[PDB]
Amino acid sequence: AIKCVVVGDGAVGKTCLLISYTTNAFPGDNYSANVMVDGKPVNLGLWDTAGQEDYDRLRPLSYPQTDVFLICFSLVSPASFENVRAKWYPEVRHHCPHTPILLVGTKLDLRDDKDTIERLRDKKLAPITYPQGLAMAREIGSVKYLECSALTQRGLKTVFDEAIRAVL
Ligand SMILES: Nc1nc2c(ncn2[C@@H]2O[C@H](COP(=O)(O)OP(=O)(O)O)[C@@H](O)[C@H]2O)c(=O)[nH]1
Ligand SMILES: Nc1nc2c(ncn2[C@@H]2O[C@H](COP(=O)(O)OP(=O)(O)O)[C@@H](O)[C@H]2O)c(=O)[nH]1
Ligand SMILES: Nc1nc2c(ncn2[C@@H]2O[C@H](COP(=O)(O)OP(=O)(O)O)[C@@H](O)[C@H]2O)c(=O)[nH]1
Ligand SMILES: Nc1nc2c(ncn2[C@@H]2O[C@H](COP(=O)(O)OP(=O)(O)O)[C@@H](O)[C@H]2O)c(=O)[nH]1
Ligand SMILES: Nc1nc2c(ncn2[C@@H]2O[C@H](COP(=O)(O)OP(=O)(O)O)[C@@H](O)[C@H]2O)c(=O)[nH]1
Ligand SMILES: [Ca+2]
Ligand SMILES: [Ca+2]
Ligand SMILES: [Ca+2]
Ligand SMILES: [Ca+2]
Ligand SMILES: [Ca+2]
Ligand SMILES: [Mg+2]
Ligand SMILES: [Mg+2]
Repeated sequence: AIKCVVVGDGAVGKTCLLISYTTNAFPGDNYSANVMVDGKPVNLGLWDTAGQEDYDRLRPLSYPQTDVFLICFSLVSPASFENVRAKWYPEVRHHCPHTPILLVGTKLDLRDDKDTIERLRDKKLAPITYPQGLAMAREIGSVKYLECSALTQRGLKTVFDEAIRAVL
């Protein structure tokens, strides 16, 4: 059994990431994947979390016995990205000083969307680029930086393959 916990700001796509991986369906708790690893079936337990401020005292109770964290931010929310540094990495790493952390950029499908880009440009903002995410990942000492889209499933299998590889 491997326990994986997904953390990050509200609305970055954590729930959709988990449901899309485990069910292969995109939505309109804790979940269960089986993965083969070198011809050995392995159970992967995926724990969703509430990223909101009003869960700040309760959320860390989910952290004990975690084998790997995914810190999620949305590739089209620069604020969710800044909070990796300002909130997420400092909380998880302090509470869990040795657990591997993967950094995952979500909503990869929106990064080249014209209207998402234009709405962002209105507030002097821009989607997060791969180089930017990679730099964040190295700064916080993440095992790996990965980008994905729960919606299209691009990159999604790799996220959980790499989560398991970090553990094993
Ligand atoms: N375009 C796109 N939208 C997504 C994706 N994942 C989640 N969303 C949307 O982002 C919003 C927040 O998703 P959710 O999984 O509930 O985020 P959570 O609050 O972090 O659990 C919802 O409207 C989802 O439909 C994705 O990969 N691509
Ligand atoms: N960076 C970080 N510091 C924290 C967190 N939670 C508590 N602290 C701080 O750690 C320091 C010592 O906390 P204390 O309860 O005495 O000791 P601890 O329980 O062994 O961590 C205080 O400054 C706390 O505010 C966290 O999630 N991240
Ligand atoms: N190893 C380690 N674990 C910590 C630390 N602070 C919190 N934890 C973990 O978080 C749990 C709750 O401890 P608590 O004192 O409420 O955390 P605080 O917010 O850092 O003061 C502990 O039982 C540990 O599992 C720390 O400084 N080192
Ligand atoms: N990899 C690694 N894991 C550790 C270490 N110390 C404790 N752990 C594990 O980290 C998790 C949290 O344990 P905790 O007592 O909070 O950490 P500690 O203060 O570093 O001993 C547990 O699963 C421990 O077995 C360490 O030095 N290295
Ligand atoms: N190694 C690397 N991968 C990237 C870079 N930019 C995007 N990707 C990844 O390659 C895949 C396609 O990303 P995308 O932004 O669509 O690249 P594009 O099709 O050339 O525009 C995704 O899995 C991304 O995570 C980059 O600069 N370096
Ligand atoms: Ca502490
Ligand atoms: Ca704390
Ligand atoms: Ca330690
Ligand atoms: Ca110590
Ligand atoms: Ca200790
Ligand atoms: Mg959710
Ligand atoms: Mg301490």
